[PDB]
Amino acid sequence: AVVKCKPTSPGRRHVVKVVNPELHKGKPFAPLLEKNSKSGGRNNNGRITTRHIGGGHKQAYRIVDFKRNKDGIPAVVERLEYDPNRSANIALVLYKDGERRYILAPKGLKAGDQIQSGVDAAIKPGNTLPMRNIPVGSTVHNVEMKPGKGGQLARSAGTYVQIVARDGAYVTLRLRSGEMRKVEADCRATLGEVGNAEHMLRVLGKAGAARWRGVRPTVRGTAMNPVDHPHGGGEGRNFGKHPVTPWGVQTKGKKTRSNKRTDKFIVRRRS
Amino acid sequence: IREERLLKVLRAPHVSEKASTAMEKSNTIVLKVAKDATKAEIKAAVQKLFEVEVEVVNTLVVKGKVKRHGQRIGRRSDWKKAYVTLKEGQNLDFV
Amino acid sequence: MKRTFQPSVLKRNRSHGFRARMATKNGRQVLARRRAKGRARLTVSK
RNA sequence: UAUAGCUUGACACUGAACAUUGAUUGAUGUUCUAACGUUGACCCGUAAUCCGGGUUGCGGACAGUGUCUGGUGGGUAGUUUG
RNA sequence: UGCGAAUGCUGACAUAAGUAACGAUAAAGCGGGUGAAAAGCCCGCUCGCCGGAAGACCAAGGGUUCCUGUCCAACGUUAAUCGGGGCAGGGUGAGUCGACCCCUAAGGCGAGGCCGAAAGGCGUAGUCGAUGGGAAACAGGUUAAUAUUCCUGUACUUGGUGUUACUGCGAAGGGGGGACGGAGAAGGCUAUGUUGGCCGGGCGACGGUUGUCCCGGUUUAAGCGUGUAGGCUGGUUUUCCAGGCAAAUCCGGAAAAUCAAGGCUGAGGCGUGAUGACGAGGCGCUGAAGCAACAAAUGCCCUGCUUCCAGGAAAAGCCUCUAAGCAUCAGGUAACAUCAAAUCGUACCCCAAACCGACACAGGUGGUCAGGUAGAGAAUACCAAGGCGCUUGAGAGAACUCGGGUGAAGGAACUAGGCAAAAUGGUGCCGUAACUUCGGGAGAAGGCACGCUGAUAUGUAGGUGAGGUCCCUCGCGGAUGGAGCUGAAAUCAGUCGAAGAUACCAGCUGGCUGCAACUGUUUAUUAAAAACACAGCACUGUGCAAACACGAAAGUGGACGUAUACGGUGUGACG
Ligand SMILES: [Mg+2]
Ligand SMILES: [Mg+2]
Ligand SMILES: [Mg+2]
Ligand SMILES: [Mg+2]
Ligand SMILES: [Mg+2]
Ligand SMILES: [Mg+2]
Ligand SMILES: [Mg+2]
Ligand SMILES: [Mg+2]
Ligand SMILES: [Mg+2]
Ligand SMILES: [Mg+2]
Ligand SMILES: [Mg+2]
Ligand SMILES: [Mg+2]
Ligand SMILES: [Mg+2]
Ligand SMILES: [Mg+2]
Ligand SMILES: [Mg+2]
Ligand SMILES: [Mg+2]
Ligand SMILES: [Mg+2]
Ligand SMILES: [Mg+2]
Ligand SMILES: [Mg+2]
Ligand SMILES: [Mg+2]
Ligand SMILES: [Mg+2]
Ligand SMILES: [Mg+2]
Ligand SMILES: [Mg+2]
Ligand SMILES: [Mg+2]
Ligand SMILES: [Mg+2]
Ligand SMILES: [Mg+2]
Ligand SMILES: [Mg+2]
Ligand SMILES: [Mg+2]
Ligand SMILES: [Mg+2]
Ligand SMILES: [Mg+2]
Ligand SMILES: [Mg+2]
Ligand SMILES: [Mg+2]
Ligand SMILES: [Mg+2]
Ligand SMILES: [Mg+2]
Ligand SMILES: [Mg+2]
Ligand SMILES: [Mg+2]
Ligand SMILES: [Mg+2]
Ligand SMILES: [Mg+2]
Ligand SMILES: [Mg+2]
Ligand SMILES: [Mg+2]
Ligand SMILES: [Mg+2]
Ligand SMILES: [Mg+2]
Ligand SMILES: [Mg+2]
Ligand SMILES: [Mg+2]
Ligand SMILES: [Mg+2]
Ligand SMILES: [Mg+2]
Ligand SMILES: [Mg+2]
Ligand SMILES: [Mg+2]
Ligand SMILES: [Mg+2]
Ligand SMILES: [Mg+2]
Ligand SMILES: [Mg+2]
Ligand SMILES: [Mg+2]
Ligand SMILES: [Mg+2]
Ligand SMILES: [Mg+2]
Ligand SMILES: [Mg+2]
Ligand SMILES: [Mg+2]
Ligand SMILES: [Mg+2]
Ligand SMILES: [Mg+2]
Ligand SMILES: [Mg+2]
Ligand SMILES: [Mg+2]
Ligand SMILES: [Mg+2]
Ligand SMILES: [Mg+2]
Ligand SMILES: [Mg+2]
Ligand SMILES: [Mg+2]
Ligand SMILES: [Mg+2]
Ligand SMILES: [Mg+2]
Ligand SMILES: [Mg+2]
Ligand SMILES: [Mg+2]
Ligand SMILES: [Mg+2]
Ligand SMILES: [Mg+2]
Ligand SMILES: [Mg+2]
Ligand SMILES: [Mg+2]
Ligand SMILES: [Mg+2]
Ligand SMILES: [Mg+2]
Ligand SMILES: [Mg+2]
Ligand SMILES: [Mg+2]
Ligand SMILES: [Mg+2]
Ligand SMILES: [Mg+2]
Ligand SMILES: [Mg+2]
Ligand SMILES: [Mg+2]
Ligand SMILES: [Mg+2]
Ligand SMILES: [Mg+2]
Ligand SMILES: [Mg+2]
Ligand SMILES: [Mg+2]
Ligand SMILES: [Mg+2]
Ligand SMILES: [Mg+2]
Ligand SMILES: [Mg+2]
Ligand SMILES: [Mg+2]
Ligand SMILES: [Mg+2]
Ligand SMILES: [Mg+2]
Ligand SMILES: [Mg+2]
Ligand SMILES: [Mg+2]
Ligand SMILES: [Mg+2]
Ligand SMILES: [Mg+2]
Ligand SMILES: [Mg+2]
Ligand SMILES: [Mg+2]
Ligand SMILES: [Mg+2]
Ligand SMILES: [Mg+2]
Repeated sequence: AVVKCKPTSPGRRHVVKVVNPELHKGKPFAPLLEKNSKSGGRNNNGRITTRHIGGGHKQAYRIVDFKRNKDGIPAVVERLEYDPNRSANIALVLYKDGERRYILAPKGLKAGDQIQSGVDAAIKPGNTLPMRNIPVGSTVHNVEMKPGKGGQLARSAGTYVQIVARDGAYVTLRLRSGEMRKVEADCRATLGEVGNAEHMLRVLGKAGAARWRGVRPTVRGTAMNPVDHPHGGGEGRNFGKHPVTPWGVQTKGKKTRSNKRTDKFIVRRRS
Repeated sequence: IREERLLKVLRAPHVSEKASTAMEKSNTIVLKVAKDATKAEIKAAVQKLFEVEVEVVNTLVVKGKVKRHGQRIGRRSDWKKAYVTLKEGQNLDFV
Repeated sequence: MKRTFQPSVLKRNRSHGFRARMATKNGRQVLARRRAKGRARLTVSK
């Protein structure tokens, strides 16, 4: 649910958090977590390849099942849990043979629900099956791009894709960014949408809230010196130049996509 | 242990006030041994040469002090000190 | 106040030790240059 | 005045068959696999999320790389500014 | 090959000049000893300082500075008989402490491999890598210097081998455990302290002090046994499915039979340890008391419980299940007996004269212990244990400088400016405006009482809580019961001083207004701000082999993320 804090202190005034009472409390499933060490925006060389990363709370990695290859085996939702790695919540499901796994909790799926995945599965939220068997116009999520690679599209909270057409071996999808993309019909997907759609209504309220998530302060290039940023410094507040990234490339409207390998799979660009 | 090895582990009996006090109160003799001599071979060499029944052996490595002989400064070599504890019914043989 | 030299033997040996010099090629060249000059102490190893 | 990067075309890796078409030779488009890609699946080395080989699938003469080349290029460099 | 210059280079020597200074204003005085010589050394009595330290002990760092004897050449900001100085000798004792060793984090290296003019870069399998996880000891005594190491007593852990009685053992594999966040709080405790009792000694240089008086002590560990406050968790049985790559008797799922319990963990308490040790004192010998109540930790139960979002290591040790293989064999189990536990460090300084600062330097330096009286308090004041008087002193008592105290009348008239000073300052109760984002403003502003004595009440409200009585397997049990101890606050009456928040400690307040919403960051060493950041907003690029960034490339971050995400840019809460 959505709730606004009380303006007791200056930090809690604009805080707007989302508390889900149906989420499990306590330690997650033991034989599904992995060690996840923070990087800080630094590659193998040690340099900062991505700025504004570093710090934040410690997080254990929850192994989430994106392929859903366990076909022809019914599974029951045991409980919805919290995942710090992604913006969507996860659900611990139990299989008929006694196997537990993590899956992206779709919108509406509660504990005790029956989910199945396969060519012979049924059309209901949470069930996985090849997109060639999914009716056109339906809303799916966790869609694959290759037949057997795992879910990559529509994985964030509240995201989903619609099957707009199916012609032969390819299925045209409308992505959450407004793109129409051709995908092989043999690729799989999951019916419904991703839960936690109220995730976007949250407000941090203070810089400390952002510092907990591993986000460092962003210094405006205009406030730097000429040797630091192309926007450089000056006597007072002077810009006098076209906005560009801190490497010389013109931002604010300049397209940066250059990929002739996947143009045949893109029907219409976003807008 | 090699008989030729036990002959070289012992260096000299350590004379001192603490050693003499331990000898007549704790029944323990203080001996200069090789720097690489272990407690087992020290006990074996003592029982073989001194003909005394050894109870337990305690050792410690003494660090060498810095001195000056004339105008040159030197560093004395290190040496291990063994506290050989003989049995209550055993006395020491000097040869 | 706090000066620039904070003596630590572990950091000293990992930075300037003999094995650290021998690990890299420039370290071996430094050791060769020191042997050529006749240095009584090649590295910081004690 | 140059140059990294980005980007355009030509030649090589780089093939086949057909239709339209500009002049025996080019361009366009549609199919195919055998070059090539695969940060899709499985098996083996192998009690290994590296790597190599095999099968299969998807792309496919595209992408990408090399030489030449037009544009852009204070991102970088050397300089001038009596 | 010729020197007077080059703020020329090197060495020696003048000048200032016998001048500044002799390094925290915590402080010294005297008697004796030694000595050539004593303010500085030792001994003795007084005085002052610290005492969440200027005490005690570790890890780093140093390496002999540790103890003893001897010397005062040089060093010590003075002298020196003294020293962290010179010289010689002595001193560091471990199955239980740490290293070492087993296992891993970040990270490093890296057989093959990929990439790259070369040198080399990345990286798989592996191997290193603590600041983390893994077996085990305590009390007293002893040296000039070591002790949890040596002695006494009393313990504990691990492994090898041999014998006896039973027995399916076996991993480079599967499962469990290891195993983990912040904040809050109270239930029981303990360390510890106060008092009472008991024991030993005293009857006070000056008015009283045989008593309700004074002084000191009144200690005892590890381990073993018992298994309590509390915490977690239903147990046993059988049939089945096969998810854990193979198997599984293990974990996972299902179904029924059953019993209202079972198991795990767990401080503290008591017995033993201990007829011992220690023990004030008395004569190397002996050595009495050695109990109770209350108060109470930030330490333990507690890796607990509650709650919250930011969702909070790994692996090994350990337990458990089997594959290959071995079936009077091996191996495992239980008992006993022996053997082994190697090597390295151990001295000393660690709020410092010994480490980092060129110094015997008013600086810095991680961790553990934490007494009494007041106090909320680890603040503060005075003290205990313990450690110190800070390595130049003696005189006088000018200007002037430094750090303070007081000050008539006035009270900011000073000055760029109330700079600095002066002033407020606590608890409890009453009371409190504009405005407001309804939370604040606010401790607004302002006011009243505060000491001691007696009574209520020979100590009340409250807390703790003994003996006895009753009940039940019979106990570290329940009810009762209230002795004893402990113990605020309030009122009334009285009383003393100029003053009772009496010392130290301890907000100055209000009004208008610019800037930035706020908490925060910033030019280490002249600028802490209106500057940066920030939550929020908008634009923009990116469909994943993403954009983008570091890399000749491989490769890596983005991200083990997927448009409710990521990057860049500008603005900067909110209306
Ligand atoms: Mg794990
Ligand atoms: Mg990462
Ligand atoms: Mg950013
Ligand atoms: Mg993450
Ligand atoms: Mg910014
Ligand atoms: Mg921002
Ligand atoms: Mg600037
Ligand atoms: Mg500037
Ligand atoms: Mg520029
Ligand atoms: Mg301007
Ligand atoms: Mg202008
Ligand atoms: Mg011993
Ligand atoms: Mg030793
Ligand atoms: Mg030598
Ligand atoms: Mg591969
Ligand atoms: Mg230029
Ligand atoms: Mg030039
Ligand atoms: Mg001359
Ligand atoms: Mg001249
Ligand atoms: Mg001059
Ligand atoms: Mg003068
Ligand atoms: Mg003068
Ligand atoms: Mg003077
Ligand atoms: Mg002085
Ligand atoms: Mg001075
Ligand atoms: Mg005399
Ligand atoms: Mg005297
Ligand atoms: Mg003095
Ligand atoms: Mg004295
Ligand atoms: Mg204090
Ligand atoms: Mg000490
Ligand atoms: Mg050391
Ligand atoms: Mg030194
Ligand atoms: Mg040492
Ligand atoms: Mg010395
Ligand atoms: Mg000394
Ligand atoms: Mg003299
Ligand atoms: Mg002198
Ligand atoms: Mg001496
Ligand atoms: Mg000395
Ligand atoms: Mg140990
Ligand atoms: Mg590693
Ligand atoms: Mg490497
Ligand atoms: Mg190699
Ligand atoms: Mg290792
Ligand atoms: Mg460690
Ligand atoms: Mg000592
Ligand atoms: Mg395991
Ligand atoms: Mg676990
Ligand atoms: Mg841990
Ligand atoms: Mg906590
Ligand atoms: Mg107690
Ligand atoms: Mg008496
Ligand atoms: Mg009298
Ligand atoms: Mg008394
Ligand atoms: Mg079961
Ligand atoms: Mg918790
Ligand atoms: Mg959350
Ligand atoms: Mg078998
Ligand atoms: Mg020691
Ligand atoms: Mg010591
Ligand atoms: Mg300290
Ligand atoms: Mg100091
Ligand atoms: Mg020093
Ligand atoms: Mg001094
Ligand atoms: Mg000092
Ligand atoms: Mg105190
Ligand atoms: Mg008190
Ligand atoms: Mg006070
Ligand atoms: Mg004091
Ligand atoms: Mg004292
Ligand atoms: Mg001291
Ligand atoms: Mg002084
Ligand atoms: Mg004066
Ligand atoms: Mg003055
Ligand atoms: Mg004054
Ligand atoms: Mg006046
Ligand atoms: Mg006056
Ligand atoms: Mg006035
Ligand atoms: Mg005024
Ligand atoms: Mg004026
Ligand atoms: Mg004036
Ligand atoms: Mg002032
Ligand atoms: Mg004042
Ligand atoms: Mg007030
Ligand atoms: Mg006010
Ligand atoms: Mg009590
Ligand atoms: Mg009066
Ligand atoms: Mg103040
Ligand atoms: Mg103005
Ligand atoms: Mg501000
Ligand atoms: Mg501030
Ligand atoms: Mg500054
Ligand atoms: Mg700034
Ligand atoms: Mg690449
Ligand atoms: Mg990558
Ligand atoms: Mg701005
Ligand atoms: Mg503004």
